[PDB]
Amino acid sequence: TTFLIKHKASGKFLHPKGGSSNPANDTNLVLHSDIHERMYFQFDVVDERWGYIKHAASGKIVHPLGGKADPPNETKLVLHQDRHDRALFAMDFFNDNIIHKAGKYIHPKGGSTNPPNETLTVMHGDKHKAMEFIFVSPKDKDKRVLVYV
Amino acid sequence: MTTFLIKHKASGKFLHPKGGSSNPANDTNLVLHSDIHERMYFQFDVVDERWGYIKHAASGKIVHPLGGKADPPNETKLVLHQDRHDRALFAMDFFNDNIIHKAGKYIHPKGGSTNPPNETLTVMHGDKHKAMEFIFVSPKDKDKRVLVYV
Amino acid sequence: TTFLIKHKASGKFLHPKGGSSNPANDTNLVLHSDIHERMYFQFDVVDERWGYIKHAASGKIVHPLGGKADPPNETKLVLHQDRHDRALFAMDFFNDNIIHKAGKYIHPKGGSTNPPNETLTVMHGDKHKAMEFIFVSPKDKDKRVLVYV
Amino acid sequence: TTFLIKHKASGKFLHPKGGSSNPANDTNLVLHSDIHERMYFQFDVVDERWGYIKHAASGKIVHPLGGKADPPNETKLVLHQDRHDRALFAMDFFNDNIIHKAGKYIHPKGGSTNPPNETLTVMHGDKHKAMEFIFVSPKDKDKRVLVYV
Ligand SMILES: OC[C@H]1O[C@@H](O[C@@H]2[C@@H](CO)O[C@](O)(CO)[C@H]2O)[C@H](O)[C@@H](O)[C@H]1O
Ligand SMILES: OC[C@H]1O[C@@H](O[C@@H]2[C@@H](CO)O[C@](O)(CO)[C@H]2O)[C@H](O)[C@@H](O)[C@H]1O
Ligand SMILES: OC[C@H]1O[C@@H](O[C@@H]2[C@@H](CO)O[C@](O)(CO)[C@H]2O)[C@H](O)[C@@H](O)[C@H]1O
Ligand SMILES: OC[C@H]1O[C@@H](O[C@@H]2[C@@H](CO)O[C@](O)(CO)[C@H]2O)[C@H](O)[C@@H](O)[C@H]1O
Ligand SMILES: OC[C@H]1O[C@@H](O[C@@H]2[C@@H](CO)O[C@](O)(CO)[C@H]2O)[C@H](O)[C@@H](O)[C@H]1O
Ligand SMILES: OC[C@H]1O[C@@H](O[C@@H]2[C@@H](CO)O[C@](O)(CO)[C@H]2O)[C@H](O)[C@@H](O)[C@H]1O
Ligand SMILES: OC[C@H]1O[C@@H](O[C@@H]2[C@@H](CO)O[C@](O)(CO)[C@H]2O)[C@H](O)[C@@H](O)[C@H]1O
Ligand SMILES: OC[C@H]1O[C@@H](O[C@@H]2[C@@H](CO)O[C@](O)(CO)[C@H]2O)[C@H](O)[C@@H](O)[C@H]1O
Ligand SMILES: OC[C@H]1O[C@@H](O[C@@H]2[C@@H](CO)O[C@](O)(CO)[C@H]2O)[C@H](O)[C@@H](O)[C@H]1O
Ligand SMILES: OC[C@H]1O[C@@H](O[C@@H]2[C@@H](CO)O[C@](O)(CO)[C@H]2O)[C@H](O)[C@@H](O)[C@H]1O
Ligand SMILES: OC[C@H]1O[C@@H](O[C@@H]2[C@@H](CO)O[C@](O)(CO)[C@H]2O)[C@H](O)[C@@H](O)[C@H]1O
Ligand SMILES: OC[C@H]1O[C@@H](O[C@@H]2[C@@H](CO)O[C@](O)(CO)[C@H]2O)[C@H](O)[C@@H](O)[C@H]1O
Ligand SMILES: OC[C@H]1O[C@@H](O[C@@H]2[C@@H](CO)O[C@](O)(CO)[C@H]2O)[C@H](O)[C@@H](O)[C@H]1O
Ligand SMILES: OC[C@H]1O[C@@H](O[C@@H]2[C@@H](CO)O[C@](O)(CO)[C@H]2O)[C@H](O)[C@@H](O)[C@H]1O
Ligand SMILES: OC[C@H]1O[C@@H](O[C@@H]2[C@@H](CO)O[C@](O)(CO)[C@H]2O)[C@H](O)[C@@H](O)[C@H]1O
Ligand SMILES: OC[C@H]1O[C@@H](O[C@@H]2[C@@H](CO)O[C@](O)(CO)[C@H]2O)[C@H](O)[C@@H](O)[C@H]1O
Ligand code: NI
Repeated sequence: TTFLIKHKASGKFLHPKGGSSNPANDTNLVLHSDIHERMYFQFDVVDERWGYIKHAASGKIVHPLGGKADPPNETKLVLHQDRHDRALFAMDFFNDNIIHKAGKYIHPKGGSTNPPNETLTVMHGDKHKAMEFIFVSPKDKDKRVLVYV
Repeated sequence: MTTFLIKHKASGKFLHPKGGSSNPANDTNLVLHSDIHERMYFQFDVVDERWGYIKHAASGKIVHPLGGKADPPNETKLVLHQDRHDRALFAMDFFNDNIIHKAGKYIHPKGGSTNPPNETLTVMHGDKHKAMEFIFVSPKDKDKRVLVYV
Repeated sequence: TTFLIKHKASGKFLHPKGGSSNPANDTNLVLHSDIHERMYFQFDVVDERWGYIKHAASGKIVHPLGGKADPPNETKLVLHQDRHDRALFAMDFFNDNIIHKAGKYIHPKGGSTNPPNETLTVMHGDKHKAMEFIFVSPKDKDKRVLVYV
Repeated sequence: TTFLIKHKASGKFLHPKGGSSNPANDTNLVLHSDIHERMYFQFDVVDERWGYIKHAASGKIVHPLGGKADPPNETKLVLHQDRHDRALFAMDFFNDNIIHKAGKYIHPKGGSTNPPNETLTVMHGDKHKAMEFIFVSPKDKDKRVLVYV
């Protein structure tokens, strides 16, 4: 059920800022190269492709900060306990991205294919190699795993 | 695994075994037909992340390019066959709305029409366009997309 | 200045139906494998990429039948003497297609990559291998030529 | 025949570094917001879509530094007097980019959609909004002009 969200170009992973097992609400999601249980994710299916990206350790899920239905470019991604249909994402493992219900994608802030550790993540409509993500085994960061099962 | 219909997106016709038998013979052609019934239900058996077997639910037989070659050429017919091996691996791309073979070609209606008539055969072809799009829907509601990977 | 409009997948060319030096107004544009002076074309630049696709022998130009600004899918292509901005096209020699001012493309009617002789042409929004065209020398149908100079 | 090479996302233009009427061989090509006669370009057609990107004031043309047929990502763009088929580019005014004979594109170094003045340019194969260019009138930087005539 658990997987790592790996920035495709850099090999860094999605983390709660601070890497806590229980991040506070509205904790920013960053990219970091470390692997540990506090950066594992799960995907709770809600409606076919749509569901919640769940931080495994805490159970909080990925939100655009503020929870708007149509967040603008550069809206920061955070973890928050609330469940609602503005926190709906799809894990596009064919095109290798993470898309929000309103159509923008998870990006590293600043759009780099080699973002340093602690780089924030934001929503943005653009499509390029720096917004690509693959979903891999916690025991083997190079083995893709099916997030939907 | 979830049961679903394979619906040609532009026309609304569905993937069927030729003749619509509950136990198609090996190498029975896969065709498009407008009817819905239990003998055109499919399932998807995951083998390796995105890759798996497109399984005819009534018979247990799975989708093959005729002849089972690793890299089948354009116009290779799709058929049902009991054998399981890695040349019968497909992925159900429900984001781009197609069915892609392990070697990179897609399931097409033979002739590539967006309105193929009943009994039109299906073939492998590398082209991507409107006429090779498929969506995966509920046997109870042909307009409701369902998740085939669980 | 003169070039052939070659259906990229089949090698057939754009012709006035009947192959006449002076096609009547609203004569259909068809695909035919023959080469001769009555299927030569020119391009009259009007505004950067936009211009008139001119039948060389007659001076008539390519119109969507009826001259509408936003012709629907399957609108037939014809030759007509009139000049106006609803007959504006662009010769996209990078993506290999012919695009109308309102954004649809010249297609073989029926969308075949191997259309028979006398197949009509129509406007259609779809993009695929059967709507591709390249622009070649009247003396060598495999030598691309610049239509904008 | 003369035009400005405008970075589409930022509005900055291609310049010879230092802005000289006679840049020395292997002078870097940079982006800068100024307009003046020493950043005007022309395009000398050689083979259909392929030609030389000519600095109007000096007559030198755009090269990948070193003039190799298949330059790698991050090869700097410069001006050089020599004319040969490794300095062949095409001005894709449909997809809005500048492509080299071997298939890579002119990029701002660093791939920003808002590169600051003096940012160098390099070859890179990636396609995204930061490598888009449009070609405009020296008298009106928003009016696209046909570079091929
Ligand atoms: O931001 C994610 C990263 O957080 C690190 O944890 C921080 C340590 C450094 O280890 O110092 C603190 O700031 C205060 O205790 C931690 O929050 C993790 O070590 C990284 O693995 C990573 O998760
Ligand atoms: O950050 C994700 C969370 O955003 C909340 O929205 C904020 C509310 C608190 O409700 O106060 C604001 O800061 C100003 O209106 C909101 O942006 C949502 O209520 C949460 O459900 C969650 O999406
Ligand atoms: O293949 C079409 C698919 O469109 C999805 O919805 C799109 C959203 C994502 O929520 O972004 C857009 O592109 C712009 O609003 C939507 O069209 C559907 O959820 C899928 O079921 C599917 O129809
Ligand atoms: O934050 C995500 C976005 O980052 C952009 O990259 C910034 C460029 C704009 O190209 O200018 C900077 O601010 C400094 O170079 C970049 O950090 C991307 O262009 C967007 O596509 C998007 O990823
Ligand atoms: O090819 C798929 C279709 O097969 C039909 O079954 C054929 C009937 C028509 O009912 O006549 C035969 O050719 C001889 O019995 C059948 O094989 C199904 O009725 C359709 O639902 C469809 O499955
Ligand atoms: O059509 C799918 C099946 O094709 C078989 O391959 C055929 C063999 C039988 O082995 O006889 C031929 O017709 C001539 O070599 C093959 O095309 C596969 O063995 C099956 O596993 C299956 O893929
Ligand atoms: O896009 C990356 C993915 O590529 C898949 O392999 C592709 C095969 C499908 O097996 O079709 C090609 O396009 C033709 O070569 C392959 O690139 C992988 O199975 C995926 O894991 C993934 O890496
Ligand atoms: O069989 C699938 C393929 O069908 C092609 O369509 C045929 C065209 C060629 O375009 O000529 C015909 O034979 C008669 O018009 C078509 O049936 C598609 O071009 C291919 O993309 C593919 O779908
Ligand atoms: O439709 C374009 C084609 O028209 C042919 O001309 C017709 C001849 C056949 O030669 O018989 C007519 O229908 C009556 O005279 C002609 O209009 C051309 O020969 C072809 O080259 C082609 O242009
Ligand atoms: O077919 C191209 C031509 O279409 C004409 O439009 C037709 C008018 C004539 O004005 O009468 C109709 O048949 C019915 O309204 C029109 O479709 C244009 O006037 C021509 O300029 C030309 O575009
Ligand atoms: O890529 C931008 C270009 O768009 C052209 O306008 C497009 C028309 C053609 O007029 O077809 C559309 O796609 C329909 O919406 C237009 O966006 C401009 O003529 C070009 O100058 C250029 O801006
Ligand atoms: O007329 C141009 C259009 O032709 C379509 O092709 C027709 C298909 C629909 O797919 O059904 C037929 O009528 C018979 O097979 C085809 O002639 C294309 O799909 C369109 O893209 C367009 O080219
Ligand atoms: O690099 C392109 C820019 O060059 C500037 O010229 C430099 C001036 C600043 O005016 O100071 C120097 O570094 C030393 O003389 C110049 O090389 C141009 O003024 C800009 O218009 C621009 O071309
Ligand atoms: O920078 C563009 C120029 O590159 C030259 O190639 C360099 C020669 C100088 O002739 O010496 C080197 O530095 C060592 O091999 C070359 O990289 C070309 O000769 C010029 O034609 C021009 O392309
Ligand atoms: O439509 C295909 C075109 O290919 C061009 O050449 C391509 C070059 C750019 O020169 O980069 C590639 O993509 C890989 O090297 C080439 O295929 C031709 O110049 C065009 O005439 C045209 O054939
Ligand atoms: O030099 C042109 C290339 O710039 C890349 O951007 C660099 C990113 C990686 O995206 O890491 C940096 O070095 C610092 O953030 C960027 O300058 C682009 O990704 C390439 O597409 C290309 O444009
Ligand atoms: Ni794939």
